[PDB]
Amino acid sequence: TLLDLSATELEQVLYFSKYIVLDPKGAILNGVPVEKRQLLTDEEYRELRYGKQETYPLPPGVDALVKDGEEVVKGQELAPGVVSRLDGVALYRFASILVVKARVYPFEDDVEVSTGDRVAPGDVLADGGKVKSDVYGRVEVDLVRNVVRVVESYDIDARMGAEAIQQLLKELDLEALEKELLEEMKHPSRARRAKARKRLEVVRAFLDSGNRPEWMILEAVPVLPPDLRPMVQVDGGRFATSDLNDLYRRLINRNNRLKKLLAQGAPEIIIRNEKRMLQEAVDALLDNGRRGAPVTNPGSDRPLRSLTDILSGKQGRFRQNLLGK
Amino acid sequence: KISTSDPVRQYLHEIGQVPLLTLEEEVELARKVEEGMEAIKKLSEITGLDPDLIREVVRAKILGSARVRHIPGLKETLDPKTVEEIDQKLKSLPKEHKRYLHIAREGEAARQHLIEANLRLVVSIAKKYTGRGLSFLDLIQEGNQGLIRAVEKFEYKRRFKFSTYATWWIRQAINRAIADQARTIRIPVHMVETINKLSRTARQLQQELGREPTYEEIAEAMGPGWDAKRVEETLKIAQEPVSLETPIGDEKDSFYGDFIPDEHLPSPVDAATQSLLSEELEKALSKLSEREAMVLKLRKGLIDGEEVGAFFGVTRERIRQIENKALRKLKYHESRTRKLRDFLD
Repeated sequence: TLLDLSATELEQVLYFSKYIVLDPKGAILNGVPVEKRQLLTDEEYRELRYGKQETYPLPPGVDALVKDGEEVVKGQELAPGVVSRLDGVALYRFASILVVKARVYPFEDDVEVSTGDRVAPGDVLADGGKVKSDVYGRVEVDLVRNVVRVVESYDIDARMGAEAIQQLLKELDLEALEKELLEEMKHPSRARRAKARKRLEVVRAFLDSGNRPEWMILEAVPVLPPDLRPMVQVDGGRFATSDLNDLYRRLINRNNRLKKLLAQGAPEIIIRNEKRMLQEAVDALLDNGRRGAPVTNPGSDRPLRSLTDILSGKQGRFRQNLLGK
Repeated sequence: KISTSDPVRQYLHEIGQVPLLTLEEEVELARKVEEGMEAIKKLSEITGLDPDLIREVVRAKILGSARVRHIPGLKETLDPKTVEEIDQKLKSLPKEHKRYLHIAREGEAARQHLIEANLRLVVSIAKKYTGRGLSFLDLIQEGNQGLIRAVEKFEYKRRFKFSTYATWWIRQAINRAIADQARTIRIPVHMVETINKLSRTARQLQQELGREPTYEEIAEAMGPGWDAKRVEETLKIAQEPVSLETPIGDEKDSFYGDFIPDEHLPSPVDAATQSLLSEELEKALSKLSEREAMVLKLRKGLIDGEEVGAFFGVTRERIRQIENKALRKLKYHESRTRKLRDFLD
């Protein structure tokens, strides 16, 4: 409601999985300009940062009609058996061939720009000011074939998860959206004006009296007291503990495994995979069941109790559910 | 939607798009990885900088901007001013040493690439250590930390491929997680492989008797030092906790926690006890000679407390003297005005 994002599905889209919303700016196109607040898929996103990449086979024993650096021809058969997509150069280990969308800037004198630097048209690449890069994108200084290829992705803030929303949430000057809505409110027709009342309500209270909205995103999870989540000696050797402790472990373990995954090195499929798990866990202790239901282990396919629902059970609709001293 | 399928779709999509060509593709990445290592070490040599900083400064430029250094690791490395200053020194390295960062940058590039391509291998592996007490996703990911461990020690010089190598480094990581995390009360990897053998041994025993083995039979079957006292205990520690909050009696609305009494907290009866006890234990303490009464009162009542070391300067003959004479005068008058007689607790 506050952040104008499709209230329901636009969030679960970026929130729990990877559909990245372009946060500040992203110069390279999709066909159109930078989608200030719009969301894109990892497939098209992938198309946005490396550039374009399509590798293809060779029957046991055939030779390619193109050389090592001969720019692949837009719409050309690289080798007998395959038909490669448009912008590229042709590469090949002794089976398949590989296409690349960034243009080759052959250098013979040493390349001093380093792999990774953000580049804009002009940024030195190699052989002094002789080899200048004319397109926007990252740098890939290959030295087998002495060359400097410049990928076309300019820095596009594609981000997903509570990270993305935390940003968006800090950047809003509610007083702007207040005035902006006050006028969207009274002037246009009832369709877009109505939904604006609803959106002006939340923003009004945030500002009115009380606290500011950046806090809705959690980065520090409060832990309930211990004596309130006992560990006790039952009978014989049996120990009984508050369900909460099994959720807390989850969180703690995932949070830790996360850190260790960041430091060890970071294949990003693996970091998001866990950042998700982590999120789910952060939910679990708070409120279980609004999404997926946690179960310790076979014996009780019984939702582990959770803070949220402990409080509720207190005063909620049932005959007096758990009401009475 | 359902968190297993989109991740599976996620990396299975990537192994499909990037299956690693048997020999060649792994050969290149692997050798590139090792040249990164050497590069980094020779970099540390010429820069006087540690390898932890080279691995991380080269990781920053290849894997992520300020963003990744600031949030993951709090703040001891200014990502900009610090990382770019590091990059500086690397540039200065003439044609000669510069070649090593250029190599290091790919060294890692190649690294991540191989880890991506084999995420399939993990899931296929992880798939079988399913019902151990760990979440499919949790299992998959510690197995993942296992494949990374593998990438660090894989020596391509030794012709064998990363497949058979990742299998072992992965199964180890997984098994360790399962043991170390699966339970509420932590239990070391020995009690774990210990208890698993008990249950294993059990199943085999039931195959014969049609009698759930008496602990006598489990001791035997297990081996050298197994006795009843051992199996019984292990079967107790293996007994995981009971959920403090279970549906009790008729399932209606009955939580288990209401039934458990309190044991530190002094029920009113106790508050009354220690009231009189201290009130009148304090009356006796003041009316007595402080010399050996306070000695035994504070060396037994204040902090924990030794006869000779109990009295200040005066030896043991005056300790025993006043201790035993004051203690009895105190007890025999307390005998007259029976206040303490009714054994307080």
